[PDB]
Amino acid sequence: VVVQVSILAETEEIKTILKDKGIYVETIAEVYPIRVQPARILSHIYSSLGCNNRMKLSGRPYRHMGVLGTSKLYDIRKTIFTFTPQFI
Amino acid sequence: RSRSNSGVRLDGYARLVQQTILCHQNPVTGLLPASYDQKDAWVRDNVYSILAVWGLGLAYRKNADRDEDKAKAYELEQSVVKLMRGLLHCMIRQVDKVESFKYSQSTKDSLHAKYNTKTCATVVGDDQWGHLQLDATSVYLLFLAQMTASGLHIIHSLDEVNFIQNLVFYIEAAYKTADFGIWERGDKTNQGISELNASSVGMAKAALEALDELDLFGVKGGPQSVIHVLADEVQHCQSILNSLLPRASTSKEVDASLLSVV
Amino acid sequence: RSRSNSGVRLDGYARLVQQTILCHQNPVTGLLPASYDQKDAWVRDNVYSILAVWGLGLAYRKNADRDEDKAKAYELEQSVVKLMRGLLHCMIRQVDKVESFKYSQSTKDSLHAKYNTKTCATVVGDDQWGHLQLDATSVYLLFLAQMTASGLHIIHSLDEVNFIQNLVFYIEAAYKTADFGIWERGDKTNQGISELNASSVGMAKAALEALDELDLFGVKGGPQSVIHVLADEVQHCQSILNSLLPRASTSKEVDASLLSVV
Amino acid sequence: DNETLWDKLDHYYRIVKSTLLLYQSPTTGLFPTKTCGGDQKAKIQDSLYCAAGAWALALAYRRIDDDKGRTHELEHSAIKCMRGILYCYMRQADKVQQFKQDPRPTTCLHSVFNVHTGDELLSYEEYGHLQINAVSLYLLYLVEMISSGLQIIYNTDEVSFIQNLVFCVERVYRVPDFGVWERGSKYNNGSTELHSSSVGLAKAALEAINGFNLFGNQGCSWSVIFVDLDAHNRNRQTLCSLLPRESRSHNTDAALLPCISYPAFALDDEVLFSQTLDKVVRKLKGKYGFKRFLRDGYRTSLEDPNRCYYKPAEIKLFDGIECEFPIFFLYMMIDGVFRGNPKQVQEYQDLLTPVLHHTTEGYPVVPKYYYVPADFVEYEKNNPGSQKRFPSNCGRDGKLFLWGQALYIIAKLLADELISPKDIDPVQRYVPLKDQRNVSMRFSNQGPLENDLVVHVALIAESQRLQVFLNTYGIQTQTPQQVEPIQIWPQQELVKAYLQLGINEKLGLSGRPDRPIGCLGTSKIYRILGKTVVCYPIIFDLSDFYMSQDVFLLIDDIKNALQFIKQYWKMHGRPLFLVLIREDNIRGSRFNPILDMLAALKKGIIGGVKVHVDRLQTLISGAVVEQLDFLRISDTEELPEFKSFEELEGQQPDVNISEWKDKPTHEILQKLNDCSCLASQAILLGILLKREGPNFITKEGTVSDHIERVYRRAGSQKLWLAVRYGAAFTQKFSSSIAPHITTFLVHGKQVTLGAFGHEEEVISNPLSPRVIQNIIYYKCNTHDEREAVIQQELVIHIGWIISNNPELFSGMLKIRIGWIIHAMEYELQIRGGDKPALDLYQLSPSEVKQLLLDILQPQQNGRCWLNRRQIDGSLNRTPTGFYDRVWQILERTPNGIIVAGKHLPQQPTLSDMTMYEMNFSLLVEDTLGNIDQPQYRQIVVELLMVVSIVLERNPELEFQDKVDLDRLVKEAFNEFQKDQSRLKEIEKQDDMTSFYNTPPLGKRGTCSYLTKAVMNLLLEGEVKPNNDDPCLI
Amino acid sequence: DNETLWDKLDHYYRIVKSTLLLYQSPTTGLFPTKTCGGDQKAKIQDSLYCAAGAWALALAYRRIDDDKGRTHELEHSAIKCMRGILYCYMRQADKVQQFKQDPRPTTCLHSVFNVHTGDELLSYEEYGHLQINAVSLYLLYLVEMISSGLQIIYNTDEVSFIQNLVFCVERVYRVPDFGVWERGSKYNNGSTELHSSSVGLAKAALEAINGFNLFGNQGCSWSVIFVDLDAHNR
Ligand SMILES: *C/C=C(\C)CC/C=C(\C)CCC=C(C)C
Repeated sequence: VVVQVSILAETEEIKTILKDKGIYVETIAEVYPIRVQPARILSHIYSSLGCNNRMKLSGRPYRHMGVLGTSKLYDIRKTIFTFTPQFI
Repeated sequence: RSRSNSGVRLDGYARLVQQTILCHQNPVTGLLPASYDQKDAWVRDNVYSILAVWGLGLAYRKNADRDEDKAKAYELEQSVVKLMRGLLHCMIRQVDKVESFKYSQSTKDSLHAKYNTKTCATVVGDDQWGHLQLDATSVYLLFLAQMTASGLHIIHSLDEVNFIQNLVFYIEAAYKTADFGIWERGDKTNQGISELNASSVGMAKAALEALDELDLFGVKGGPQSVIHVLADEVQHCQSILNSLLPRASTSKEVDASLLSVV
Repeated sequence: RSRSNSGVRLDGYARLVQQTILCHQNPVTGLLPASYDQKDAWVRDNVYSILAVWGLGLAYRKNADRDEDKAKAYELEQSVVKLMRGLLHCMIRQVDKVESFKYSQSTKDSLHAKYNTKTCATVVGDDQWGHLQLDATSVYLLFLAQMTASGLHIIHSLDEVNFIQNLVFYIEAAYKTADFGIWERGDKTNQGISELNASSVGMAKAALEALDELDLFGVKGGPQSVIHVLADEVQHCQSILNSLLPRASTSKEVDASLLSVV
Repeated sequence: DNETLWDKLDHYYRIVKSTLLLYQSPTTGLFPTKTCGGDQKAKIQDSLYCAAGAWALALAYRRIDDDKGRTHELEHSAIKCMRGILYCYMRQADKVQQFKQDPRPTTCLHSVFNVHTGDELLSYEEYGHLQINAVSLYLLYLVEMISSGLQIIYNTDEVSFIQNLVFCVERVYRVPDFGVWERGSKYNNGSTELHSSSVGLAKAALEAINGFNLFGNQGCSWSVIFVDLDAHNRNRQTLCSLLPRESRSHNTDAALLPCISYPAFALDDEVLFSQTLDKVVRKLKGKYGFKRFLRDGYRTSLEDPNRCYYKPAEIKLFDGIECEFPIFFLYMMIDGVFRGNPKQVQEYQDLLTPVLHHTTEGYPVVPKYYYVPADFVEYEKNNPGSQKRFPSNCGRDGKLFLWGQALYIIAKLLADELISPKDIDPVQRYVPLKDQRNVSMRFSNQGPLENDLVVHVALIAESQRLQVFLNTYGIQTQTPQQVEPIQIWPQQELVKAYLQLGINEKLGLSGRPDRPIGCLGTSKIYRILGKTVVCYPIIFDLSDFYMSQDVFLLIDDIKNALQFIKQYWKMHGRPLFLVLIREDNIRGSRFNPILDMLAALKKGIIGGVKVHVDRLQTLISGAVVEQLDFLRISDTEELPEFKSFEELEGQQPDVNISEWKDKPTHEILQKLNDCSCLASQAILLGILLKREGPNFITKEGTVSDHIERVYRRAGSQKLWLAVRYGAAFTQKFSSSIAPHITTFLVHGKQVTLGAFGHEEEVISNPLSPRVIQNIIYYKCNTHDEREAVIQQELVIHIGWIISNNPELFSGMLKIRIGWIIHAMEYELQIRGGDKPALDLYQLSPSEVKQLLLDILQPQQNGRCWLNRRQIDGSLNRTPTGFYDRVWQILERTPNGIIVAGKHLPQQPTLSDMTMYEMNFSLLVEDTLGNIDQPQYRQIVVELLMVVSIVLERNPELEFQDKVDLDRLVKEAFNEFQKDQSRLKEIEKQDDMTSFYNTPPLGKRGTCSYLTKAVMNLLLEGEVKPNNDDPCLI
Repeated sequence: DNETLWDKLDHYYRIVKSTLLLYQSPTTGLFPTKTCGGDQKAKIQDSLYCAAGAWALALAYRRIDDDKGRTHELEHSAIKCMRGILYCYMRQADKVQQFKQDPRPTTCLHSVFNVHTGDELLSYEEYGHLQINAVSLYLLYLVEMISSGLQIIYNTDEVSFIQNLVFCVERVYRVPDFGVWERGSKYNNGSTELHSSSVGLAKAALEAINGFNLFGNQGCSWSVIFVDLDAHNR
């Protein structure tokens, strides 16, 4: 399969250097309402899966998931979520 | 008007299955003892031994146009769910042990492969036997997924949903964990050394993939009953699967248990 | 769990009856033709030809513990009821004939032995054939009694009760009435000469002894449906057979049709 | 009241035995119509009730263990009639096969039989035997008695005939009938009409007989009757459409009472039930009973008994003197007991007692009808309900009304609480306000007011290349091969399997006729020969018509089908709507729309319909799956494996029609090679099939399949010119058109199919697919064969709108599609301006649909009022209540209305019709049909409206002379002309254009001009003083 | 009251999930008598009524098509509780037989069990386990739920065990028990008396259990339980 990549810049000044190089990228604010987070936030929010306090199950242990996990597109509380790969 | 000849051969298989597999089905728990000498029930032996009942029930349900055919198919599918719920109760009676295995990938926190067939209880202690067989729970989860996909309602509530999810959590790390394996003896030397066995991790990969995005409540289910699998763990399982095949483990040039994964 | 070997051999028997007798049953009226060449229906051949259907029905009703066995038993029993009620229509469509033959025992006022297997009508006239056969109506009445005792519900109204009683009076004087008989030819000469053949009188006695104090809706019946037979005519019939046997008629030293009587 | 329950039943025991069971035919079990007179006539409908009367007492007799054998005497009294009724129908099994294939008055089951032999008595010419209720009431009663435990069906051969009896009843939504009173309508011309009472009974009959084992408790899978859900639904749709009217001629009929209650309870809508009810109660109730219908001449003093038909003007003589039938009081008494209100039992008992008669033994007698004597008909006409009526039956005369006698026994037992309503109605037909979980009976799990059904939709891809391509855009389509247990079948394939249902060679019945299966049928899941079957709906078939390859049309065809399933599917399990995506859907720009509906289909709601998207294996695991055992009971386990769906592994026409049609030389064949357009060879090979025979050969082969291959080629590549000539010169029909015309016509919307300016055929009553085929192609249009192809397009599109937007087609009495094409094409001339406009034969079907929606929308938008008047006038859109108001205009006008050479008189129009009458609407349209210029017609209706809004508010002004609207129209225009001449002196003379663009309402609106015209003409007559309104001056 | 009936049913769903279904034992499906305290006390009658409430909510939810899995969740929670009671009893099936042959307050099935193991917790001397209201209510709720479509009894061996439970229940007319209040009587002497409540519950169970196919519509002759007519009459 072909892999889609959304090249992103933190601030407008990093976006300007890429634009000077002929590169069209968006900021963390232009991508909004789509929200961009690191993979650690993914590992944390996935620990609420399968939790049952009466059954004393607290979800998954903190585990690093590779590029496969961050390349899926997630909807958390009706909000589009994209998580950046952990190698960054 | 009359039953189909396929039905005739299928009642023949019914007598065969009844006299071989289903006649030892423990009433109270639905489990199956290994033999008259070995009066305990293993997870993997039970899950593999109930397959016959599944096949016979699905075969009858294919021609379930008459009341007695419905009855035989129902009998077999509900014997399947009986065994699998008995095993689910055996596993869920030991929830703290799965919880410990989740964060501590130790051989002392692994579910016992064998349980008491008459009370859904533990026969032997955590150290009297080699109990870490990540291919028993693996095949259990795989066939749980397959029976849910095939019309069998096994799990009954959201507590079981979270337990099965935390059991996927129990099995998701099978690629990076050594287990005593399908043959309950660990390495080649048989001296208490657990090893990464190909059959175990392949069964884990199958359980992870097949159960991914599956409604444990069946068709009549909701978002609370879909159990989620990360593709990352199952593909790591696949990766070390090719990297380790055609061998069965580091000390094992070949095992016929690789037939369970190929 | 499975059907007994009696059930399977009965299914073979049912296919035999289907292929042989029941597949010519005219759906509209429930009667059977003689052959493909002769299309019409004799009441004697109709009453006798469903004896196998009756036996199949009772045999299935003995082991009717399942939906399909129950349904095939119902189909056979009510096919029998269909034929005997269709013949009841054939007989009641000549109620004037019954009333006339009750008083004047002539061959020209007799119920036809043959009826249109498609419309419950008389294909031929009162003189184109030898119609007065007091063993065919006798076998009809005897089997009607036997079916009502075994639980089959054939007649449905009190008018049918009255027609059965007027048939009783139709068969009452069979001991003193000459008829063409079982072979529709009268005496040995085959010249339209009706004679007192023993088979007719014996079947008359059998029916009369059958229809005595017999509630004709069956167990769900009352005084209005008792068929009343005077034993005087019954014993006269017995005396005439005793005088006749082993001869079947004055013109015949013995006829094998006495197997329908002995 | 210390009598034992033995005593009260013995009271009722007598009545049935003396008044009904004495006269039951001993031979055929039938009940004769005439108790005395020697008549052999026995009717199907009434004989059913007589058996039910003994059945009702039989259930009361089930409460005694000491019944002295009475229960079996009365239980099997019903069986004797039903089996005799059953026996009569086979006797005519040859007719059943004919009626199954070609529903017609001359192929139907008979209704009257010899009571003593069951032989046919009156032929089709003598008696109108098309009475659906009699067959439907048999099926409804047959399951009703079987459920209580009576055994009527005896062998599997009777199962096939009753199964075939369902196939006949399945088609009563479109076959007209004479109805219960064997008259057809009030005119009694022998013309058949669709009746709600007859149609409702079949819906109730199909509801109860669906899945019912004819063998009772002693039955298996080979004795169930299968009912086409689609056929029931089309019958269900017709019943609500016709109601609260019984038929076209009948505004309200007291024969609707058995329709909305015992025996049917066929209406699952309480409100409709209420509106249906009062029109029966208000307009037909009387002291002596319920009149059959308004202006009923049956057994009336002003009727000649010798004539079997009534004169068209003889109908008015029957007004106010209709015979009152006491039996319909007994019907209401059962209604009181069933629906739990006790008064209705008493108030209708108090009316029954005075009209009740008695025998010599004191047994009460229910008269058939009460007729007003000829000596008092004038007084009865002047003041209805004031003159005594004489009973048709009185007792001691030898005449008894068995159908009324039967209802008397049933009603009293329920009134006396000797039978509970649940016993006498075993297959619930009356379900109280607790209306949930009834199969095929409008009560799903949600009930009668919630319809949020979640439909199970599985995505199936045609080819493996497609599913990867669809997956690359986020859509997850399973594929045929992937699902081995599940075999996917064409809808035409389920037909072959269904030709084996009810097959019996002994009676010579062929089974279910070869018909398309609708959305509801394809919504179920099937097991044929042990293989699991799921059928994709017919809306995915690429053979019936050429509108299915257009993605935008397929976009809505899914949408309305989903709406159709959501609202009509009231079964236990969730329906399965398989979707099939073909390559032609994806190729080109057509990918963009299909993806969106697929994406919205993923979301969970489409078209307002909640959906559940999952794999086919998951979506089938536990649903109630339909069983196809009749393919196996005949031991046809080796029946050919049915062919499952198989995975697949630019200018305007340079050749004008008149340019080369007029060309005499046969060189045009060389032009075919010379020309390169796809639309071209659609014509050259088209004329080839006509000029030099049907199956001539050419370069590729026989010309017959070239037009077909061109059509196959043309539809895929979407040059819709060729796909229209190709579909026209090959004379193809869409099966969905056949009941589309029925649906329009049961709404009261007259259908005519003929091109503008060419011959048009009036379809007053619906016809069969065979007949409409010759009308579509052969006899109507011969100028252009492609006229039918566009003609055949909208009647499916109109069917789409009439369902999704019923209000949009309000105000038009008739939908003349041929004029709609003229309207369709004319607006493009307005749309195109000073440019060669787009050809209607070049637009894709969605553009034709969207064009249809745009110009038939309500407030036509941004149209100079000239264009609104062109569109509305050509569209024949009349104001709501226009037909009602012209009746009022026609009421107080002595000299009627003249419109462009036609004359609408006050008489015999007023006497022969009613203000709400449907027949009157045709006449006024016939009066206005001569208006050639469409905007003149719309001006005529506003003038006709103008006088209406004038006359009803202005009750003093009446016309004196004739009302010629043309003179009224022009004089308004000239007085219009002088004012605008005063403004700018327009030099155009005799040009209506300045009038049409003028708005109806405004400073100087067309209405203001028109009312002045009508004000003067009214003012040229006498101002009548009112007795009601005194005059001050 | 424009509230959509989904919100109305979601109110009771909340109540059930928060107050009733939150405490269901994952291992046995039983509902402990004490929600807090760590007590392993699980009463058969208590869990039976809890399963009845969950089943009633499921019956309510059955009327909405887009249930989000709540009908299945509640139906099978009730099924889980009913099957846990069955498991607890077939663990004592030897006492089932020994009660069948000889009913006695020291031969009865236990009316309380360990909520987290399903094993016996209080012995005969400690607790009065002869409560016919337990087994009779079990049979009654079983037949009620199977009739409603709750597929509870699984194989013919459960059929045999339920029939032996009917055998134990048929004897109640002559078995004095401690009643629904596990006290026996007013005097609290540990003495056994004949209770109208228990015999009535057993009569209702026998009436409903009689001729009932435990497999629901999905069953044949070998899943029908037969009840002694005389015993129920007595
Ligand atoms: C009392 C009745 C009279 C005076 C009839 C004449 C009246 C008119 C002519 C005026 C009617 C016109 C309008 C009411 C708008």
